[PDB]
Amino acid sequence: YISTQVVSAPISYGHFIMGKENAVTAIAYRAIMADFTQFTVNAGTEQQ
Amino acid sequence: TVIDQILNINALHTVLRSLKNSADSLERGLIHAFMQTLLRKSPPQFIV
Repeated sequence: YISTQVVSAPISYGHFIMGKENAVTAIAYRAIMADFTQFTVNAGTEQQ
Repeated sequence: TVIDQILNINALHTVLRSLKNSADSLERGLIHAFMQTLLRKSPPQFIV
């Protein structure tokens, strides 16, 4: 039951860099929302 | 990072604005020391 096969693997680390939004919330409110911009722009639309 | 840029530019403003405060303080101390010496020198009006 043992085989060897070729698998599409990642090679580099991911990123997550803050925005100005996250730096502002980190200083004012001691916290970070992740996906703060997607979160923001889906507010008043139907697809909350 | 964005937070490190925030703290860098805030520390730079703290240093610059404290230098401005110190220069203003030296000018007002010049005012006060000169007024101190005029009051040490000035005899009262009835004596004069």
